[PDB]
Amino acid sequence: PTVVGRIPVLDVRPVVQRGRRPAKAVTGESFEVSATVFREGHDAVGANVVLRDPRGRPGPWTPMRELAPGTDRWGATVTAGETGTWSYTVEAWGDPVTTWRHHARIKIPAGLDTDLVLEEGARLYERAAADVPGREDRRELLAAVDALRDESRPAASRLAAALTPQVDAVLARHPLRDLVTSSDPLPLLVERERALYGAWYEFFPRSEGTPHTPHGTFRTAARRLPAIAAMGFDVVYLPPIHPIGTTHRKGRNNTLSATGDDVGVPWAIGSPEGGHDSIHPALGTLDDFDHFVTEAGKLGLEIALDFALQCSPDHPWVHKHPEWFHHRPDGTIAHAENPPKKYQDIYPIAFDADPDGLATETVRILRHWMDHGVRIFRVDNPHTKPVAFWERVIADINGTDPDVIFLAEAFTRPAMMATLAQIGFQQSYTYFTWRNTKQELTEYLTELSGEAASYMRPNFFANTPDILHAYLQHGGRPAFEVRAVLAATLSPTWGIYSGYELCENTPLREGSEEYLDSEKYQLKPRDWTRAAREGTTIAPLVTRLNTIRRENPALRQLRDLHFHPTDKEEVIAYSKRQGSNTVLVVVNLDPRHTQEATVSLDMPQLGLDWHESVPVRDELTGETYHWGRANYVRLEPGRTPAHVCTVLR
Amino acid sequence: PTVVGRIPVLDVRPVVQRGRRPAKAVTGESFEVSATVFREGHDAVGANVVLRDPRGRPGPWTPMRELAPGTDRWGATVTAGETGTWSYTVEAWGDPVTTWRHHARIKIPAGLDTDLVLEEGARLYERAAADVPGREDRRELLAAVDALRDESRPAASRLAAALTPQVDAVLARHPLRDLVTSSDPLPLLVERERALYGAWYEFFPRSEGTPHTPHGTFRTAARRLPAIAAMGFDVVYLPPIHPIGTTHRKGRNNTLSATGDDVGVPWAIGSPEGGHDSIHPALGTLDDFDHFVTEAGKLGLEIALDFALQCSPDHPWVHKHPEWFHHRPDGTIAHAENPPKKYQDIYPIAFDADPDGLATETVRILRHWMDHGVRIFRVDNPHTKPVAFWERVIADINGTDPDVIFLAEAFTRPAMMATLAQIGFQQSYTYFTWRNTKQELTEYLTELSGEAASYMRPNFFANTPDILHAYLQHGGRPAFEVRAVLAATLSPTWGIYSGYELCENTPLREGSEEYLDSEKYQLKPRDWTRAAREGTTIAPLVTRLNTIRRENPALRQLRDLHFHPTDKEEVIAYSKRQGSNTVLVVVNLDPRHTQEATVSLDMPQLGLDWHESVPVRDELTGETYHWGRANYVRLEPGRTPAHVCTVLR
Repeated sequence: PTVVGRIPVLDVRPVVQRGRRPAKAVTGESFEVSATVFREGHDAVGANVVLRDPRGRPGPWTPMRELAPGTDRWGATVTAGETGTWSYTVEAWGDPVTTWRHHARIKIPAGLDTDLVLEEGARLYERAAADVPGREDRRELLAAVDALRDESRPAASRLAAALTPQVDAVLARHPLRDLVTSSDPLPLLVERERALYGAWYEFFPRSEGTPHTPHGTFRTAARRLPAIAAMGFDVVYLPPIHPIGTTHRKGRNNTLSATGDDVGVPWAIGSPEGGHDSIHPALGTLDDFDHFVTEAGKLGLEIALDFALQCSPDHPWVHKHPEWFHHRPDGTIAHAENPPKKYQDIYPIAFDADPDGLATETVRILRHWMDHGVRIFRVDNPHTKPVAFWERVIADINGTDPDVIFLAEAFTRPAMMATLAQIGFQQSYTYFTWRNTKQELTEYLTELSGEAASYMRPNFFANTPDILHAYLQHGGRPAFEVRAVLAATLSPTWGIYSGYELCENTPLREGSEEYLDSEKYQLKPRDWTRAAREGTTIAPLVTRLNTIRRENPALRQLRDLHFHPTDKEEVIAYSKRQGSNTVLVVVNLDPRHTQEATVSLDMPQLGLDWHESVPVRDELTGETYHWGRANYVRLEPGRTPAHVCTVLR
Repeated sequence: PTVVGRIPVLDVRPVVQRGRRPAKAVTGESFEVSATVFREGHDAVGANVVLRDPRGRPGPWTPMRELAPGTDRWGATVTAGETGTWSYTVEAWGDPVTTWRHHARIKIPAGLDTDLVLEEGARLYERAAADVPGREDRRELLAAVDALRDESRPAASRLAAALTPQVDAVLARHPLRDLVTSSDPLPLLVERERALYGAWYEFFPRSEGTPHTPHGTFRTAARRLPAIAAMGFDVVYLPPIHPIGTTHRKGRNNTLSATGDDVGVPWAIGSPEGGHDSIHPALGTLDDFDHFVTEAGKLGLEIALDFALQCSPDHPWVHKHPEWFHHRPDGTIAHAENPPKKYQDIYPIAFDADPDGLATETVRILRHWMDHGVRIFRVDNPHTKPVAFWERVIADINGTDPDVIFLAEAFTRPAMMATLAQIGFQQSYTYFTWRNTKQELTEYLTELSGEAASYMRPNFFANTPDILHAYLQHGGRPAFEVRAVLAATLSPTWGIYSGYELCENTPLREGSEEYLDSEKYQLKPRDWTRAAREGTTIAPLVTRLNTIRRENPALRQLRDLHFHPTDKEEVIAYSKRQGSNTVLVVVNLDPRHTQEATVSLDMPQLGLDWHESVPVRDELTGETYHWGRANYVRLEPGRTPAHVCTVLR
């Protein structure tokens, strides 16, 4: 057997790990399948994509087109249905009708062998007709055959009868395909909508307490849920909810030794009170947690628990499973580190003495929280644990519960970041917070919306407890507005960490990305009521963004994104589409100075003629404009961070 | 089982068709094997390449290095031995020694945990020592262990004893490797030197006749062999040597109807006299051909026969195997075409009615010429025959005779050109003739010497019977000198078609690449003796180029090539290396005007310091220069096309 088939179909994409790992989609997501298709000689080829579902049932007729002239690269758009494991094949084939028509249009006017050319056409159309199930379509083709063969008629007349619009339509739907050749199938894993699309809100339940009991409980924390739901969010991500170690506990502002009342860092998991399958006693009981998860669900909120596979020194695993840790010659365990950061309060896991025990217990823990309604895990620093470990755990969990979503917090180099997504992480944290200029944002989102979208789903958190970017520190509120618009419009999954809305932007010190008085190390009560009444929260903007997302399908996808040029380096413009919905965004990335610019829309890239002028609505203000090829904008920081416009129907 | 192993080793290159087709080399050729290697956490990785021969025997220790910082991309150079099918794997591993040294150099001066760190080092070195086969090496490592453990000595002293040059050498050769992880093996087809390296000369034996018998024979044609051997060539490529059709035979200058004496085109193969397994009666007998091949071999010349799988209308196959042709409804066979060119004299083969008969006969024909000493086939327009057909034929022939070299004359689009090489063609014709500017030559050769070199071996013919480029037409002799230098120095395989040496450059007309009075359609006698005495041949330059190639290993390889900048767009500079041989070439691409320029050598890329000034010899003149970072050159067309310099050891 040969490696190339009769009609070459080569390098089918998307492909992940040479076919050893599946490409990704979610339900209702469209993406391009592509291949290099051609044949020997000078005749025309055709190609089509065959998408097969988990039952192996083929999709609709999906013809491909050459994507650029001379390139022999073909593509078609396909759309994922129900969740599960699918496959896709490209079929390539001789297109003798297109070939014949090409010669016929040339020879018949030149009067070359007209009877022979016309008879040749008749026999192709007869073969094409024999495959057509429709009776009207069959008769339409046979009718042309007869006219092709009517030797009493002028040549160019007989030919014209084979080139009519209705003949074209029949053939476009049921083409005569020569020498049909198929690629080997490639895998597609289709997961639920939330893996790609959703708004995330992170908060610390302990911070939402009372004057009498400052340490919040699940029952007091649950009072925050209506506000979070009302801001249009779908997921609440909680930092670790287990007991917290006392040994080497950190105090306020990441000080080394905690004093009497210091609450420590939730990530320092474990004490005599319990480990990863337990609730911090001050947060309440597992019953109180069930209440929190129930009350969340009623507001349309899914809970995402933090999974940090690491231990305080007081975690029971330290004595129960010592071989889960690396011990130095004096018996001690070196605390975890992400240099120059030290985590004195935290021991890292060692995976090579008992990989099976670690995997077994990890999946037990996860299934415990799953049995209490947690269907999303935010995995803490996964890149300090083995890659194959995550592959095994994820495959084990999704094997029984394929709805479970894992989010990889891997702020690391691209290789590890890529590979983590490729081995099964449904979502990835990204370089977003460090992409702030027009060039940075344009380069990075081009990358994320390109080939990487076949394996990675990005979660654009505008801030985290560990990341307060300089842009925000120096920018103030108009900077918080800008980043919110960007996150919410550039990725179908975005998020904020509580405090962002109040524009908390005081760092630990100049040149740090740590917050001052970080909530990681202390209870951090907020006067949410006062902020609202005084308008010192960008909560309404956030709410408006999530509403716009919920009303505009273009914003619930990743791959369709185009950047439109402007005459200002501070001003960035881009558009996203999904079916007939088109959103167009212009942002002033300067948080201190008004910027006026001329936005030059790639009209064809919106599906419009160059001269066309179609109306838009700015969804932030409800104000209408008529835009076209070249448009003036004037964006004043504080008044208008950006224009988030829909093209009107 | 997981797809990623304990230490991620991913995307091993070179790879061809995802591992379904082999990467290529020849005996003695070096190339880079690369992979993406990394691990979880912050500790060091190492990697190495394991090359295995046809018996499965491993090669020498081949440690890899990260190729660019932060990239996680590793590579090493490997070298092919004997011909056959080899395989290569990349091994990745934790490098705990490099990790430990890093921490030890920091902690020990800072006085952090010095006894613990030193004991940790001692235990790694003990494990490292236990793997070392050498006794002196083992003792060298145990010596360091003892020192590391000598608690009566200063900490930084104990450390230093483990960081000595001889300890390094032992560890570099026998590193302590943690958690060794291997990629799946990839295939390497190693073929003979001539598949990559060789000088080719094309001529028509019929043109070398006598005053009495103008139509040359193999016995008269053999008189040209000494002169071709003396020009330094290794291969003689003959156009088709079979009988030629009479029906629709072409006359002189590609006229439609041949008259009484017209000899026709060799590619119009077949008559009642014989087909592809026969000799044209005017060329002589199969015995006369054996004589030609014998006389060639004695001069160090291999014969490359044209294989053109196509027929004149008078070929026996036309009546013996009608199903090998497509017949129109009136029974006629459409003549072959490469539009706008028509080949009225030639019928194309149809492959879909009897693929097995065609394949069987093709390999029979090839084996017939092989039994007569032909071990190289120049395959005419392979891209108009099925890709899979060539794959099957090549795999069939190399299955029994792996020395047989196929050269693909595929002047087509890149997908087909690439695929042809990938399915087994040892050599490819290229776009060379259409790369004439510095940007064109630089872009194209960057491409050919890069990833394509894992599957394609280029044959740079400066001209062909079907290609007289405008550069040569308008350039005259100095243009012939330029293109000869470029071909001979940029590819390890190059060639010319007889007449090039005499600077024959009259086209059929303006804007044509056909020669006037093309030898394809007529006998074309040349006064070779007169040209030599009158100095109107560039034969001595050509001879000098092949001598330079034969004396400089750098010129017998492809992949090592670097382009050095110049301040003149007309002036191009590049360098090639192999072991300690370095050849440096500067060319004036302007065939009408003298060009002076400053050549700015990438000194490190030659393996030299920036300030260094190392001497050269221009092998075309024997003149010596001292070159360095910045060098003035002055190149006068007619006097000096180029500088072809060797760096003196």
